[PDB]
Amino acid sequence: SSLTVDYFAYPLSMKSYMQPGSAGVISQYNYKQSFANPTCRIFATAPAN
Amino acid sequence: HDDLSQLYCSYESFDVGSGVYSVSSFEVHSRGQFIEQPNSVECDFTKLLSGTPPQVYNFNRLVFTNCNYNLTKLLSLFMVNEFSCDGISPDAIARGCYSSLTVDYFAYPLSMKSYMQPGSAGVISQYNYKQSFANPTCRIFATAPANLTITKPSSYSFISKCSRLTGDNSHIETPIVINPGEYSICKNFAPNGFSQDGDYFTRQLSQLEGGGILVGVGSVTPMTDTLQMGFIISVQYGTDTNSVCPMNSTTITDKLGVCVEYNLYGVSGRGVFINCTAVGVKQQRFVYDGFDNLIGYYSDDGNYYCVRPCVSVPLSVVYDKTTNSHATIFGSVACEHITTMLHQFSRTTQASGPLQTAVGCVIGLVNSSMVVDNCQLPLGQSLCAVPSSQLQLATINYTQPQVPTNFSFG
Amino acid sequence: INASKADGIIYPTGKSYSNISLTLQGLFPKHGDLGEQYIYSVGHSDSNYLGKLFVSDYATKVVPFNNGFVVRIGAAANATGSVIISTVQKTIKKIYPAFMLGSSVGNFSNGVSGRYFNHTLLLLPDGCGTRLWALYCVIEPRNGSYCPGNSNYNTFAVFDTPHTDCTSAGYNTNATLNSFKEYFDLQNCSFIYSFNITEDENAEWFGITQNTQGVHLYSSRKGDLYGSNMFLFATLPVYDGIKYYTVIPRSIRSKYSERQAWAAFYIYSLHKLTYLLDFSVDGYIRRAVDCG
Amino acid sequence: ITQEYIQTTIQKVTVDCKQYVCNGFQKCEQLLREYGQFCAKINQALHGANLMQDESVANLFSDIKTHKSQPLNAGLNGDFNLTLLQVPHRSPIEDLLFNKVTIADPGYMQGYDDCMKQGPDLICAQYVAGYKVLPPLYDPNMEGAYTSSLLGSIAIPFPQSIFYRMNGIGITQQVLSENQKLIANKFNQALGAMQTGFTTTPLAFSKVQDAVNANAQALSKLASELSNTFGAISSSISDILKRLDPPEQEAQIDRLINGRLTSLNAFVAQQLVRSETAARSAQLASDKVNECVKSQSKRNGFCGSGTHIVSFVINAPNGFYFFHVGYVPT
Amino acid sequence: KLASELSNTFGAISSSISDILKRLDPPEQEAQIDRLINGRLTSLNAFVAQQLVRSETAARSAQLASDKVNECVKSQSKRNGFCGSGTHIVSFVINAPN
Amino acid sequence: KLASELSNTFGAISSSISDILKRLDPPEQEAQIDRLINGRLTSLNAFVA
Ligand SMILES: *[C@@H]1O[C@H](CO)[C@@H](O[C@@H]2O[C@H](CO)[C@@H](O[C@@H]3O[C@H](CO)[C@@H](O)[C@H](O)[C@@H]3O)[C@H](O)[C@H]2NC(C)=O)[C@H](O)[C@H]1NC(C)=O
Ligand SMILES: *[C@@H]1O[C@H](CO)[C@@H](O[C@@H]2O[C@H](CO)[C@@H](O)[C@H](O)[C@H]2NC(C)=O)[C@H](O)[C@H]1NC(C)=O
Ligand SMILES: *[C@@H]1O[C@H](CO)[C@@H](O[C@@H]2O[C@H](CO)[C@@H](O)[C@H](O)[C@H]2NC(C)=O)[C@H](O)[C@H]1NC(C)=O
Ligand SMILES: CCCCC/C=C\C/C=C\CCCCCCCC(=O)O
Ligand SMILES: CCCCC/C=C\C/C=C\CCCCCCCC(=O)O
Ligand SMILES: *[C@@H]1O[C@H](CO)[C@@H](O)[C@H](O)[C@H]1NC(C)=O
Ligand SMILES: *[C@@H]1O[C@H](CO)[C@@H](O)[C@H](O)[C@H]1NC(C)=O
Ligand SMILES: *[C@@H]1O[C@H](CO)[C@@H](O)[C@H](O)[C@H]1NC(C)=O
Ligand SMILES: *[C@@H]1O[C@H](CO)[C@@H](O)[C@H](O)[C@H]1NC(C)=O
Ligand SMILES: *[C@@H]1O[C@H](CO)[C@@H](O)[C@H](O)[C@H]1NC(C)=O
Ligand SMILES: *[C@@H]1O[C@H](CO)[C@@H](O)[C@H](O)[C@H]1NC(C)=O
Ligand SMILES: *[C@@H]1O[C@H](CO)[C@@H](O)[C@H](O)[C@H]1NC(C)=O
Repeated sequence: SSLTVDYFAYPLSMKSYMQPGSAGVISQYNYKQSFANPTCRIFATAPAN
Repeated sequence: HDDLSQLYCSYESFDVGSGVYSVSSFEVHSRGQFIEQPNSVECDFTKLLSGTPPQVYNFNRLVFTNCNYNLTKLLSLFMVNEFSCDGISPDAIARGCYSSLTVDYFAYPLSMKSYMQPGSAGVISQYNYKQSFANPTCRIFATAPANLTITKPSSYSFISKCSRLTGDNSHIETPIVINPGEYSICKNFAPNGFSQDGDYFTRQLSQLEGGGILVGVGSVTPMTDTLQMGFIISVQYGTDTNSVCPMNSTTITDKLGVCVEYNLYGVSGRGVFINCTAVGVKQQRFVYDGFDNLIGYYSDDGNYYCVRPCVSVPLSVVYDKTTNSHATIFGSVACEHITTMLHQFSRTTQASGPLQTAVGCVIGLVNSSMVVDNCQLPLGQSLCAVPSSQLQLATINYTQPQVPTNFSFG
Repeated sequence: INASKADGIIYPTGKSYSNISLTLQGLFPKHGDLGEQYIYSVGHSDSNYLGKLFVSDYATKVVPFNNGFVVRIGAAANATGSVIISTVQKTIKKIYPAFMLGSSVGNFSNGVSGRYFNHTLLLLPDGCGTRLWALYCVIEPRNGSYCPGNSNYNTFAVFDTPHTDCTSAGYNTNATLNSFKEYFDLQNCSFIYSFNITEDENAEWFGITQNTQGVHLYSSRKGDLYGSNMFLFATLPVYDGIKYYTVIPRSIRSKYSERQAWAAFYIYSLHKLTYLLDFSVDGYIRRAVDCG
Repeated sequence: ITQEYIQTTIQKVTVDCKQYVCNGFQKCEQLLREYGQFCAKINQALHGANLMQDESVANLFSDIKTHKSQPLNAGLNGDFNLTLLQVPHRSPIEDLLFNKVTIADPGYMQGYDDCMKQGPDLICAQYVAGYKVLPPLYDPNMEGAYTSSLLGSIAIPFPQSIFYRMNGIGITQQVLSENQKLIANKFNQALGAMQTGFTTTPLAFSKVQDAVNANAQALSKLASELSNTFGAISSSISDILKRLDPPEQEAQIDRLINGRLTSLNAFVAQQLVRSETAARSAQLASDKVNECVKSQSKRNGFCGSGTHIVSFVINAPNGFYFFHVGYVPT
Repeated sequence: KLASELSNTFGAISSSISDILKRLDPPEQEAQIDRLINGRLTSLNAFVAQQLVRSETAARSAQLASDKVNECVKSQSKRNGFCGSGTHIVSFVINAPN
Repeated sequence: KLASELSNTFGAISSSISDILKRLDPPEQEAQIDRLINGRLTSLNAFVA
């Protein structure tokens, strides 16, 4: 019925701060993932130039 | 909104039969806080934060009890790679309190993360470290701070083989595998780290030991640019009176017999605190029952408090469909508890009057002291509700006082 | 061991129960277990001058630690008993056991058993019965004379001299520790712990277990005094797995005129058993059932 | 005198499904939003069972109407001593039966306040687990009236009807007339022997205790099934909320929800079959009253051993207790 | 009850197998479908037990109905209260829905 | 019924505890034995009723 995408520049070294049980500053002040809908978090590399 | 609206929503129909229905009870909100926290000493993390970390087979263990620590500082120091947790989450560790905290830390390359997975068949789970899952645990891999007191060792090393030779020719090979959470017998060959990739060690075991020949081989991985560390943490909850809390105290004397939210020396929950006669051992701060629930508490003011769970007032609704009049029964509750205490119910219930019957307090029934033989809305204990403008509270009574004269067929 | 008297029961930590009976799994002694009886004697003193040390073979024997052990201390006190070295009826006093626990054992230069290697846990009572020492040091034998570094070694023992250190002027805090230091050298001590003990003639229960949190020390002195329930009073940071323990023979150097009778303490092994513990209104366990 | 107990009523229990499953937690209630129809079905089934039970009890006790009795005298009517079965609103034998049976008292008037004030039972577990025990249809002062009217239903006073019932079984008028005093004293000893009959080794008292224990076992199962973890990390939603993360929290709370809903369904089925059995037993008790008590039965073994003479019925904790006076040669 | 128990999710993402198959990977599809299978099998077992109890009760009540017919319909009953109130004259039986 | 309910898997990889201990790691062993435990307890409760 709908598709909602949140995208942002994000290093792959800080990838574990996006896990749902994290206690770091990313889950507290930057972005917390919501699980009210079937959701998926994708870490990717942008196309080069 | 009101009673008989919950009845309509529960039956999912705008028409229901006339009768007495037990609708859902109310929601209980905490009317205060009971915080009782001591002035604890900072936990000693200086061994972790100063000095060279050891290798995986010679890991250091830190056990914290009855202390307060700062999690934000420790999380800011370490650059955390992937973590895996089973019975807990890191946010739950940063949120609540627990009886003990056991941390195992070592120097561990980030390229060997898969060898610490629970189903691993490599040499790390066999001779170096095996995670134990008796308690809720987290397995954390992180990068140490660069310019701080933590210093890089020479290299990463681990035990590649650890076996016993026997059979009167040193030809029978039997590997010696470690237990979860325990050290290795072959860790005494090079406790500070192996020097070469193919270091071969031999030792004769005594008679009180297995009695064979101990053979131990250790591999060496080159040290990376930054020091990478592994952490195997664990928590316990109901094993100590004092708790470990990551980084105000109120009194329960003004609020007794009311549902409050308590945080008593790390034990958190909700309940009703009343004065009680002192039972159980005093030096154990908490009294439990057969189902491991808090039933008592020894406070700092020298008063034993009996702890009860927060209760909801039961509700029953009388309904008459023909006259569209309804009544409300509070089952086995006195009217003084409706008026004075609580006063949190449905909207119109919070706003004839409250009458005390043999089945509890009722609102919406006018007392008329009338007597009927039977009715369609019994309330229990020989009580009844008879519709008229509104329902009237009645009672059921018995009446007890033939030569055949006229024919009659029944 | 009589489970109907709740003998050797370690109380649960962090909580208590009142007027209810529970089944629990923990570390309890087996019902009807005779255990091992250890007797501490008085040294040879023919004239009212000291002499040799009268000990037993406790130091040579090495016992597996397994899940721990529980010690019954001073159950024969307030009773007329014989001095071990002689036949003299005296009132029995209470003596505290001395332990040596480690993870690896071998031989001395003689070839006799003993010689705990690397870090060794020592539980030495001191204060003439009013202090407990907990040490975690590397044990290194001293050479020369009867010390275990020269080739005539017989046994090692801990001695006390009551007319020097049990006097009313003061109590020597380092009596048994200095007696122990004459046999071995203490190097690389991880911790030294001191616990104060009140002087009384009451029967005591002592327990010691080990898990991932360290070595746990239990005593009936803390909590259920005038009873048998044991409560935790210390958690030593000994994380290497203890495999063996040895009862250190403790012989007192007392004169012929001032001899004394000392109780025999009993050590019972702990097992992973299920027990039905009966908690009273005051919370202490007064009777129990060993389901096995 | 042989003693027979026939059950007529079980305890009426209604369960608040939301309070039982979730214990007032917002996350559990949000997860239970998808299971509201099952909770509604549980409440509707239990309400229907309790309603049918109330209708059966009313039909059983509707025998006061269209039924005439006669007043009786004090404890001695004729030469027969009837003070044990007569009200001074319960008879002394009814009080003796009720004191020897251990029943946990359900407070119907102010039991909630009593359990709130209490410090160190299942009646107080009612409000912490989420179930409510409904009061019975009739106050005991109506059951006592029913039993007293049945005692009255034996013009033609009690000794004359007793001698008529003895004359009907095969004893002539002369043998009854010359031994009236012996019959009266033997009846008095038979009535006085009822004091020692309230013992576990008689069957009927064991059946009374079995009914009380069955009600207590139903309440105990309902209370103690809340401690099942159902594979979760804990049986308490508070521990799950304090120990886990939002995506993993719903899995454990849903496991608890499914286990508690299945247990509630099993409890509902058990209550339904227990209520049907109690209704059939109440019909059996009404037939037994109509045959043994209101008249004399000529069939052997139905109203006790020997030859049936007269039967007396009194109230019980969950039914009727019968005292079948019989004839036995010796 | 038998028809409405098919709407129970039993902890799955949906109570429909078609919604499970269109939303998930096979290693999770098998898990969700196994959840649904176990729930429906347990509910069917409960239904079977309830039907057995109900049918035994109906058989016993049918035997009681036959006894009542033989006592009150084909003959006059001298027993008090078995067939109606007061004394018994005659009885008539008709069919009912069950 | 009592004998044949012991062959149900209740969603586990096997109905045998020996097979579970043979094929699985302890964190999944404790998760898969618990399903068998809960299913057999529920079946025993139904048998008791
Ligand atoms: C050996 O004899 C001594 C004699 O003193 C015994 O010590 C005494 O033991 C009794 C045991 O009941 C103690 O009484 C208790 O005192 C406390 C505190 O006053 C009180 O709360 C209790 O209710 C109880 O009355 C007594 O205090 C204690 N006295 C001393 C000086 O320790 C000892 O138990 C005997 N030991 C053996 C193994 O027989
Ligand atoms: C836990 O540690 C953090 C970081 O060391 C502390 O936060 C610092 O507090 C000082 C004093 O208020 C400030 O000058 C810093 O700017 C803070 N740094 C950060 C990153 O916030 C925090 O105060 C400590 N917690 C407690 C309870 O003392
Ligand atoms: C300790 O527990 C016992 C048993 O649970 C309690 O004894 C009961 O007391 C009540 C009230 O007097 C009686 O109705 C029961 O018959 C007793 N049961 C038994 C088995 O004796 C005793 O009161 C409790 N003591 C407390 C709470 O101080
Ligand atoms: C990584 C530093 C660990 C230092 C060891 C000391 C204490 C650890 C104990 C408890 C906190 C758990 C932190 C889990 C990792 C954070 C992951 C994240 O927030 O994404
Ligand atoms: C990648 C190694 C070679 C795999 C292919 C060869 C043979 C297949 C047979 C058995 C594989 C069992 C080990 C599986 C991986 C172990 C990983 C670890 O222990 O952490
Ligand atoms: C233990 O002691 C032995 C010899 O006593 C020594 O070789 C070994 O290195 C020691 N192990 C350590 C210190 O970890
Ligand atoms: C230690 O001494 C015992 C007893 O003499 C002997 O059996 C054993 O072989 C010795 N072990 C070593 C390693 O010397
Ligand atoms: C609570 O009870 C104790 C003991 O019964 C009593 O000493 C104390 O005064 C009481 N406190 C209050 C506030 O009632
Ligand atoms: C109703 O009123 C009568 C007389 O005023 C009184 O006797 C009776 O107790 C009242 N009923 C209630 C429930 O208060
Ligand atoms: C154990 O203690 C009970 C009660 O103290 C006692 O009756 C019993 O005899 C004791 N057992 C033995 C073997 O003496
Ligand atoms: C033991 O006694 C000494 C001397 O009085 C005292 O300084 C010390 O604090 C005591 N130890 C404890 C743990 O109380
Ligand atoms: C009838 O019995 C009671 C006790 O059951 C006794 O007190 C009373 O005296 C008896 N009546 C006569 C007339 O003896």
